Amino acid sequence: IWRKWHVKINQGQKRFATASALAASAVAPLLMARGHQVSTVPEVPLVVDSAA
Amino acid sequence: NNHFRKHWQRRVRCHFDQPGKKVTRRLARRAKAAALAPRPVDKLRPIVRCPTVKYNRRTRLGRGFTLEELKAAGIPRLLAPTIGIAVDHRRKNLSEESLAANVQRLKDYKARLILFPRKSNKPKKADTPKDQQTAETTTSLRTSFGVEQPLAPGFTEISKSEIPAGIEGGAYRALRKARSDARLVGVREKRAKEKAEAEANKK
Amino acid sequence: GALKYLEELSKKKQSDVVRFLLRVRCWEYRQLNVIHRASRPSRPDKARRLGYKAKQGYVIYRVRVRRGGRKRPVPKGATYGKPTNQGVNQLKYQRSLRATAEERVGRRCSNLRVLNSYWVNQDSTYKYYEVILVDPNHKAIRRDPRINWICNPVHKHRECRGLTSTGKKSRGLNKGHRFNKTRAGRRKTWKRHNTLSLWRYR
Amino acid sequence: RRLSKEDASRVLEKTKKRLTHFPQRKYAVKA
Amino acid sequence: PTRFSKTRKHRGHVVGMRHFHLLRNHYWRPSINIDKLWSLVPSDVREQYLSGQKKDTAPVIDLLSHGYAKLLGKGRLPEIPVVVRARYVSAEAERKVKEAGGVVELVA
Amino acid sequence: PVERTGLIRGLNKGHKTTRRVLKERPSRRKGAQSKRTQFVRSLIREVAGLAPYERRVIELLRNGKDKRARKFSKKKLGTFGRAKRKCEELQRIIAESRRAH
RNA sequence: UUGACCUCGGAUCAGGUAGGAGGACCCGCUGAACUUAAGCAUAUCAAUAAGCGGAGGAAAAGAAACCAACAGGGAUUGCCCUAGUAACGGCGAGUGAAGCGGCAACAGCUCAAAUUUGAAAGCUGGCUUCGGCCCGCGUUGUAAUUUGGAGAGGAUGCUUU
RNA sequence: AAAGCUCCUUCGACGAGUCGAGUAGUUUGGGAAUGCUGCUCAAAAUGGGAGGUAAAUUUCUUCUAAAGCUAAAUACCGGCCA
RNA sequence: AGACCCUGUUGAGCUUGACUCUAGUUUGACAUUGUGAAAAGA
Repeated sequence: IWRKWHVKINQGQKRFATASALAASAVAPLLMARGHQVSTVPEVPLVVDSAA
Repeated sequence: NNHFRKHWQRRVRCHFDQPGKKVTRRLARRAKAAALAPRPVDKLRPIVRCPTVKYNRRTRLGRGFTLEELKAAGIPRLLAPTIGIAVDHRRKNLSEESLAANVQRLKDYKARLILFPRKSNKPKKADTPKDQQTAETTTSLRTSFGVEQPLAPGFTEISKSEIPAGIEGGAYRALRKARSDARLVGVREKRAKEKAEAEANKK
Repeated sequence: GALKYLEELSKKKQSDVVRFLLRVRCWEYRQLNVIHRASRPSRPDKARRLGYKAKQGYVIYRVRVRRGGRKRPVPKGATYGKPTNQGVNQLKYQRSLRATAEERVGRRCSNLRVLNSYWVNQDSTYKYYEVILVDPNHKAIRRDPRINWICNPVHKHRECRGLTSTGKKSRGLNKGHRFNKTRAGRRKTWKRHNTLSLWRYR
Repeated sequence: RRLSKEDASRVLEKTKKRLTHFPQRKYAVKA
Repeated sequence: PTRFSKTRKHRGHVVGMRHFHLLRNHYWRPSINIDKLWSLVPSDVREQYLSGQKKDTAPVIDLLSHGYAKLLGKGRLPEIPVVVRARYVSAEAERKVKEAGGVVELVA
Repeated sequence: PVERTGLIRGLNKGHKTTRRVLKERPSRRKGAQSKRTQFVRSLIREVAGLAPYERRVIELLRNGKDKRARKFSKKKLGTFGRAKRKCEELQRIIAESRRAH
């Protein structure tokens, strides 16, 4: 049980990876490469009104 | 240097229960807060100075207030632990500054303290009236009465005419002279006593 | 108070009256049994300061234990392992003869609880002790808040676990730098120091 | 073999006086 | 990981004194050189001093508040008077402070 | 109390603080003689008498062998200071006996 | 002769208690060897395995005969760090803490040593009509007051149940 | 009837085969500074312990041993439930 | 994969003024160990 199960990652590297993922999330070709069906989406990144 | 020459596998402690223990501690803290409402969850702690030459620059929270601090703040030693004030009878006030700071701390606590009566129908003189019993309150004495300035302020400004002249001879010279006097103090009273004995013998 | 006079005179253990009473009482207790009930404590000041009271439920048992070191129970008194540079005559028991006395008294009367014990006399062969015991089943004991802590089941056989004063002395439960290894329990401290703690995010 | 509730709630006289005159109070601290 | 190991590739082919009771708190004295002395000042005020917009006010620096005990004299100081609070100081450090126009006085 | 010099080294080193004088703590009162303790101890001494090694040190001090009495007391007791205190106490006992006689 | 104590007994006397199981964890006692040191009586394994006694849901420890040398901290326990450091060690393989600091959790108290002496005011048990009464324990000291943080004796004027 | 605060001339009891010393065994990082036990000796009243190099002298700083209770944070290859 | 030969950081049994220990035995001191006398001395 004392095998290394968990990996310690720098918080800066975690936040950098999150920022890169959010930057890739605004690229409509990368959505197609990811495999989601976003052809009928009006705009990327998709913003819905908070009143709804 | 690896210390694995004993039966180390018999006493390997792993920590998979770290989030579970944190959840258990948080549940215990929530239960304690619910039981002790509306009182704060912790006791009032004094500000004390750390021992040794390494940590004496910094202040921290202590165990409890001293008896002379309680006497100068007007809080009896029996009433003090019942209104959320920690009491330490071992600690003493060897200086005026820590004493004054702790008495000011206790005075602020007593000024901000709301004391409900033991019987609601029959309030007493030292007890808080019902029209003033309502206000926004705090539940964390460690947060509301924390150590606001732990270290000395290391950045101050003085005028150029207010610059100290400095010790005569230089700071390094003063350090070396103090060290020399400390190392050579005993031979000086020895030589002075020998000279005084010689003067008494041949006056 | 006369108990102060008894204390100050019991301090002078080399005086004529104290030596005479110690000799005659040593003879009397040697003629008596190894473990026997004493009707009243022969050292009332010591018994009172160790916790005896004139109340129904306090019993005094006088006991004698053979003094000296211990001998390892091997046949022909010789070991067949590595050489030890010592004999069986120079083995020392890690607990006191007072603690052994408390053991034997508790085993003789296990329905009570050992509170404390004290040295009363000694000779070349034996050491003599008096043990105070409290009955946890007596109503006068159970109603008294100064003693009803011993009625709890956690205090069953304190002398067997070293919770009496001689037990604390032999376990070395003192504050300070001279007792770094044993102030919290020697085996517990050793296990704490030899435990390899491996965190998740190491 | 457990102690009775009344015997467990028996308390000393000076402790009774101190609990009578200085009990655990209900209080709050302003922010 | 196991699949990157070479074993998978190799599959099929196999003095002086003794100081009893040493307390490190006795010998706690971190040292700082004068070339890092201005770094203890916050960036805006230090920029104002090095620009020269405040000609009638001198900075006072407490080394013990920043965690240093001895002021050493590696490097050079600008021509700005600085009062330095220190427990220890070296001779040429205090001398370069005097050339810079400041003063080093002792604290405990 | 002596005011500190405000230096990290030398005589009277340390940060300058306003020292206070304190009421003497009752825990530090141990060792002081009380009237009750003095009376009881003297009466118990008169009741009990002296130890054999105490009488030996009395004999040596009567004979004038002060260093021998100190050596014998140190051998019996284990500590030089305890030997000195026992020797001066037996000086007091001998002086009281002589002033009585 | 009749009694009163003290001590030691008897009783299928009235009322109670202990044994054994379990033993992962805990408190102690006792205690190896393989192994590592070229071998090996120091050492290491290890103050471990086996063996024995004793509790609980935790146990144990615990409110300083402490640490420190500081501008002083302030019961115990556990985590991180101190630190593989101070230190110990044939012919060296190796062994190895503690103060401070941050945190989790925090809680303080009871006796003996005093004459209530203008009143043993204290307590077990039996019978009860449940109001109490007896047999006793106890002055070789049960109540109340005091525990060093003090307290005791006075003076003082307000507060609390 | 108890209880707290304030001031004070005064008083202020505080644990003995115990502390400590030597020796032997064992243990420790404390084979110059550790603890425990056995044996021998055996204390004192501003006294006693400690202040990690033996001793003497003069000081200083800390506590107040040899009686006792007490939850929590801590451990958990046994039992029950999940 | 017997026997025989050779090697081992070899294991084990036995012996001896081999080494270090030890049971047992012997000797000395201390405590258990008290009470008096009659002398010799300091």
